[PDB]
Amino acid sequence: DVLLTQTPLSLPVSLGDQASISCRSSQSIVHSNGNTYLEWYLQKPGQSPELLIYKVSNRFYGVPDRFSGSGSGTDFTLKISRVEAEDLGVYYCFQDSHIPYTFGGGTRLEIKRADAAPTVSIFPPSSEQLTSGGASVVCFLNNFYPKDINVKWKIDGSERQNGVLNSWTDQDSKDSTYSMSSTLTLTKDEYERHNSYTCEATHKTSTSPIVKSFNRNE
Amino acid sequence: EVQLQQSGPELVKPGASVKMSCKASGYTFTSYVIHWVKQKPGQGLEWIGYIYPYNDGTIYNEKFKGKATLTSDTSSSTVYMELISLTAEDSAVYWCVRERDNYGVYWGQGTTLTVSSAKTTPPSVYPLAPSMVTLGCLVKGYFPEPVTVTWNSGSLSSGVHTFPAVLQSDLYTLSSSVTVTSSTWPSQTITCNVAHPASSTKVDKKIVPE
Repeated sequence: DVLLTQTPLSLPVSLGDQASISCRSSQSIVHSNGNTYLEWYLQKPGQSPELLIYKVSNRFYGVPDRFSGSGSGTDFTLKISRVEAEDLGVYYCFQDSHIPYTFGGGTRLEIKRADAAPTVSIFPPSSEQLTSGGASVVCFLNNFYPKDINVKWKIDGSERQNGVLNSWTDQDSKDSTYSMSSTLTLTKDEYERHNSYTCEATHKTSTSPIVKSFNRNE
Repeated sequence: EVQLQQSGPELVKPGASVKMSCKASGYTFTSYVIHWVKQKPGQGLEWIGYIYPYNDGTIYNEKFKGKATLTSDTSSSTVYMELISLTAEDSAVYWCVRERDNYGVYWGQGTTLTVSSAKTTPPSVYPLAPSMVTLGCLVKGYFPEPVTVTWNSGSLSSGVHTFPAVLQSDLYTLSSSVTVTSSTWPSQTITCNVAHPASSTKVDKKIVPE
């Protein structure tokens, strides 16, 4: 088969700057009719891939003119002249010159922007869940930048690692931030044995956290 | 306008078969080829094969020969992909894709197949209640993926963060947050709607001050 290899695997790029992604085919992909059927797609999270460029260098109608394609032989290049926030996602090259049709491995375009502190929100177990005998403490850390941020929990002032699960959204297509949820799951029994519950956010750069707390007795 | 409507998600046990569908409209059905593409986490995108409804001719990626079979029914303008001898390796999102023309490219909305011996479990949905205030919805302990979370039936869409599910003790859990002006809550209702296709359950959980 034709192997398509993309460089780089991830491309951090400042908003407004230019970006360039390359795609190398392991063999020739000139179809027997003289054309080179190499396409570029952008896949946003949850969406189907959107066609950007076809036959190496032809911009598909409807596609913004900041996108362009070029290449010859076995090296093909997608360029974005001025990256916008809506341009984040995973870019794929794709060839349908030779069976089997094949995709590159994808390049994730990541927007670089200014630091942003998270908006942090803490939620005790709902009455509904406690009535069912469970106890989850939920902490949202929303719209921050950069993506690397750590969460630590404290119960009655002591650090707590048991029962913590974290999840991150993909980078936001409007403000280029990240968001994260941290969920502390305990038995209701253990939850009712303690009073203070703290969600603490630290960046890897700074030692100053952002904290949110609640006290069960209130 | 050209549209391709795929069948809904499916939970299927290993060793079974499954037939997924792709209903086409808005063009002469027999004049364009339809492709299928597999999208499995950590394996990018893979082209499976195509069928030409004009003559029911097929071409397959060698990888899927003896696994996938494409068929066409002209009366209903529908293409099917059947997968046999199912394993966990077959769990994926499957796309059907019509040959491209000038007025857009034509991908279906995707079908999420989960191949698992585990039974369906509906989510338990809990309200997360306490300028811009943040409310939430905890969607706990369901199987399989996916679930569909919206707020106020989808009319509340900006300021929403719905997080990827994490697997914990063989069940998935996610949460969703929404941020709205205090001048609108609780004076106006805020509800998270959680729809789980495998169990055909939909919950509307109103968020009420504690």
